[PDB]
Amino acid sequence: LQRLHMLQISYFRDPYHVWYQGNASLGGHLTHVLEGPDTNTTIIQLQPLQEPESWARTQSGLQSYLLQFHGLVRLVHQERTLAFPLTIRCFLGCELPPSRAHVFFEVAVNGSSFVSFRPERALWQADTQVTSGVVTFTLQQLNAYNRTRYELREFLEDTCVQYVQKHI
Ligand SMILES: *[C@@H]1O[C@H](CO)[C@@H](O[C@@H]2O[C@H](CO)[C@@H](O)[C@H](O)[C@H]2NC(C)=O)[C@H](O)[C@H]1NC(C)=O
Ligand SMILES: *[C@@H]1O[C@H](CO[C@@H]2O[C@@H](C)[C@@H](O)[C@@H](O)[C@@H]2O)[C@@H](O)[C@H](O)[C@H]1NC(C)=O
Repeated sequence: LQRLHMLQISYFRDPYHVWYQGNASLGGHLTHVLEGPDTNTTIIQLQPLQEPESWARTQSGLQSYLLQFHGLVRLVHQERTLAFPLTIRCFLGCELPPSRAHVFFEVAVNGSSFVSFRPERALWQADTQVTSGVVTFTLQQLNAYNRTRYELREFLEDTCVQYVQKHI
């Protein structure tokens, strides 16, 4: 298939300080690397697939995503008390056959599947059998707002797909 996969590992020492490590692969080729603390994260395209204006917008959007991602983790901790240190893994992307696209967004915590995005209804589901205040609250937050439902679905089904179509 024609695919863009994105992987984000987030190392939280505490609610306020996170180290990001991640990357993206297009057609099985490493294309982007993400690394560093939340206050000065480095994001590069390894090959200049996007021109500067397009790349600047993409970088701005990624940074906005990280701000939202970190804000959500802080909120869950604030309301339900997370155990630190912890690592979060987000694995997401889109896959185009040789019109329709398969998209996915899976979240794991400390290496165990936690929640994932079901794009059919733009809803997050529990990926664990373990019941907890944390999973219920996180799902409630993720499912309460357009930004984490339909806006994320647009990113996967439109932004990601058009990126694969333009650059593969
Ligand atoms: C994620 O895993 C880390 C260990 O890698 C957990 O941290 C441990 O938490 C227990 C209980 O609070 C402490 O006794 C240990 O000292 C901690 N380890 C370290 C290295 O500090 C953390 O609680 C886990 N977080 C989850 C499961 O959400
Ligand atoms: C990212 O930032 C790291 C931390 O910055 C340091 O701490 C802050 C609080 C300020 O005192 C600042 O002046 C310090 O430099 C750096 O250690 C690291 O090198 C930075 N990464 C890059 C790529 O610049």
